[PDB]
Amino acid sequence: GGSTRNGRDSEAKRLGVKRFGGESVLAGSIIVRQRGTKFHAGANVGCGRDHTLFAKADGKVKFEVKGPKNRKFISIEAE
Amino acid sequence: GIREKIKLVSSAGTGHFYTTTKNKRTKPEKLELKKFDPVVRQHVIYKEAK
Amino acid sequence: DKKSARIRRATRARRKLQELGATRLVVHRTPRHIYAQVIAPNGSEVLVAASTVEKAIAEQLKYTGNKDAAAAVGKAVAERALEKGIKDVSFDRSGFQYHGRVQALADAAREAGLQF
Amino acid sequence: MLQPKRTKFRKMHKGRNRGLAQGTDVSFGSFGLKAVGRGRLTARQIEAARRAMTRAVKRQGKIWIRVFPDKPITEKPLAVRMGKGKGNVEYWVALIQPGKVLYEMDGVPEELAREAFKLAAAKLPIKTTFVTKTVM
Amino acid sequence: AKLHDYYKDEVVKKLMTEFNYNSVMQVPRVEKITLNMGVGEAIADKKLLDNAAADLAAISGQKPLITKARKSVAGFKIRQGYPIGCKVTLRGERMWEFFERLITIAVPRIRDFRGLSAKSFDGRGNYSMGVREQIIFPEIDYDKVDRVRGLDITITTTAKSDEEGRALLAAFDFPFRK
RNA sequence: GCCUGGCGGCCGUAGCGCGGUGGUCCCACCUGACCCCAUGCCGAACUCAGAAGUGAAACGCCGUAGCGCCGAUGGUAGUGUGGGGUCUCCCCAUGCGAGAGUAGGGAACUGCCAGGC
RNA sequence: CAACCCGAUGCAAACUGCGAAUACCGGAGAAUGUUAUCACGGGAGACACACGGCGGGUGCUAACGUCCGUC
RNA sequence: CCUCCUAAAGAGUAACGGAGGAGCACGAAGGUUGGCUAAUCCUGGUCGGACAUCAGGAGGUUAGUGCAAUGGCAUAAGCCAGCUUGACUGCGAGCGUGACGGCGCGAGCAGGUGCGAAAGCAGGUCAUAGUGAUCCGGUGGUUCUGAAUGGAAGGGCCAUC
Ligand SMILES: [Mg+2]
Ligand SMILES: [Mg+2]
Ligand SMILES: [Mg+2]
Ligand SMILES: [Mg+2]
Ligand SMILES: [Mg+2]
Ligand SMILES: [Mg+2]
Ligand SMILES: [Mg+2]
Repeated sequence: GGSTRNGRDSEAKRLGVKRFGGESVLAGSIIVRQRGTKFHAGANVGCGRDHTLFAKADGKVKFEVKGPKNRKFISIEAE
Repeated sequence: GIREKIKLVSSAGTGHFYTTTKNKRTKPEKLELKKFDPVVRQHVIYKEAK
Repeated sequence: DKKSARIRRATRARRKLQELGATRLVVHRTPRHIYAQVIAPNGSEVLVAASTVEKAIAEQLKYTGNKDAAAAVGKAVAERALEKGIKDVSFDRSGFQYHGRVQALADAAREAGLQF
Repeated sequence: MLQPKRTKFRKMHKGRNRGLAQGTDVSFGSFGLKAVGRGRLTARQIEAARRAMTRAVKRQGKIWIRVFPDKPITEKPLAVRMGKGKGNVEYWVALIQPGKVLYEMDGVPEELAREAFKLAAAKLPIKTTFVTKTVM
Repeated sequence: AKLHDYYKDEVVKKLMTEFNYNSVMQVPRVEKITLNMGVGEAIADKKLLDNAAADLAAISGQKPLITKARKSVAGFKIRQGYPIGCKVTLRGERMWEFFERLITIAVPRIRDFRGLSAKSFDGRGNYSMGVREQIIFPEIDYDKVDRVRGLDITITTTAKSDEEGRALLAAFDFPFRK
């Protein structure tokens, strides 16, 4: 009674954990809702509407911490 | 609802047009705002919006 | 604090600048003085500099911060940052309302030849 | 009566225990009851035991109850079908485990508290023991 | 700078020996009067506000700053906007010039004044007292004026203690009461 | 090398507090304000032309453990594989091994340019 | 008669200023494995599962109960 | 259809399990440029008291967020104002997520816009709900077709109800 329902999939997480093939624009992190769980940085950025961490130019993924008070900050150099 | 589907028209002699909605209930003033007209390939004034 | 204020104001562009990996030309200002120095993208090493504090300009000048007293420094920076082969840089008004002394030296260095 | 005056949710899950309580060494009195066993106190019990203590100490002495229910624990009516929505809350139990400081006495002789908690553990599912303040 | 000059001149040194301050750049100065005149009510009338405005703009040499509502959940009622007054701080020159029309033509232009408070002080050392009723001073047609008034006034000095806050003001012609 | 400014590194053992300390070099307040440019009021802020004044505030140093913060050794909790007891729990072999807390640490350490000595 | 706050003790699926084992994703390496792996195409059957172990919701940590995960 | 727990620290997973929301709202509540920063308490102040506005101090995302919840937000995603219509058109490297039908993210390219001195930002809103396939038709456009030929009806195509 009045108890049930539920959203659905909405994966939103790391799909390009650490270094990877890193194509012109994979994802490496689609953890929506977030902006601080994974901050836009490095050769890549994007951070689309749903905050999905873009991932520009091809290369390797990094996953840093640089910046006052934690602050993840995903960056991707060239591999 | 209360939001009618409004349609913006080009001031140009072309039939091209845009589409959206408006709250006529409180905005009985026909809207205009200028948009791109593919036909004339030039940004012009678009009108009609209850 | 007044200082702590300006900082955060420029902290923005000073981020979209680093991100752009572009070479910015900082322009610090003060009641009795005007500064300007071109720092590398890494923001660690400086490339050029021309401040009213330098006698080379302070003497031939009139009053450090006399507006055109800044413009002098403005072009001055351009001078150095040009023979060095440096050109085409982003201006970092650094929280300073681009309009007075900062406006000067800027368009000044701009007119001096700098590309921006 | 001895339950939380409020709570975010009316019904908590089932979960389970894993022995070794946290609050061990008495930090309020000089005696008290120890866990020594696993289990959960139906509160009403801890209250039924509390009365025993008093009705022995007579008066003189301060008592403590480091244990607390806080756990809902539902139940389903008599002749009622199965799985039709989590049953409604019935009582309130208190999850305890080995090494739990049930109660605490001080303002009374060690010979009293002793034969005071013995009348307490009387009404208790868990087998409790006696303890002292101890420097540590 | 009439009273202003008096400060640096007569005052200052007076405190420099009565407080034995090390540097002149310490002696508590006059840090702008604030004023306010919380029109409150407004809601229904609203006009009593614009009236209070001019009635305020009259006193202060500047322009009234009609305020809004912070809480918007006033016990009474009040919404987010709901105007309630007009602070209107003072500016150096006009400020001291106001410190003139006041203390010399304000408190003096009494109603039954027989001594000013000495506890209008604060912690850091800032006095602020409400006239309780606009003394009808140089206002639009003194008699041909709007129904009553009444407002507040805060000095807020650069003193570090109310104690020292006494020297200032008292160093001038602050009516007070002793 | 002493001190100061701009720009970064790293982002609490880099902070907070309490005390002392620094000057017309810089910085800071500070003077003036028709003006450029400003105030839902204000030359407060922003902005301009600049003395006279001063380190008071802010700030920069140095000292100081009261508060943050870093923090083991050891032990405890948990746990992957193999095995055993058994009431829902737990033990053993074996690798991994916290959190808290204890000893202790700790009053940042740095690079580029410039300016005073 | 008591909030708040100070110190001392606990509790949490929908608490977290901490935080594993571990699983997973990727990179490189040796050996082993009668390509185990991927794509495409011909033929399917199968979409009632049961128990035992471990983690659990529900149930009474009842049921040779029920519902997921996993072997 | 959306949010959280169950869910065992990647994704994903059941029940007549435990909880709460959506069927919209905004021409500004969008874009941009410029600027700002709370809640709460203490002290002092006309009418002002529990709390209207004013002043100072402590405090520090405990405020705020159009509407649930979770995540996020100070370089503010929060607040105010000027100017505006990028809530543009055509495309799209490359990815995520689905049995499929689909759905989502998207740098960059061409045309043209707006805001800014400029770097630059803008392809609707802090993000995730706010929704209906196909058919059959209706309306506008188009030298695509049109049954002897020229038209036309009708059909296609694009926009759309
Ligand atoms: Mg079937
Ligand atoms: Mg089946
Ligand atoms: Mg099954
Ligand atoms: Mg079965
Ligand atoms: Mg998961
Ligand atoms: Mg897992
Ligand atoms: Mg939103």
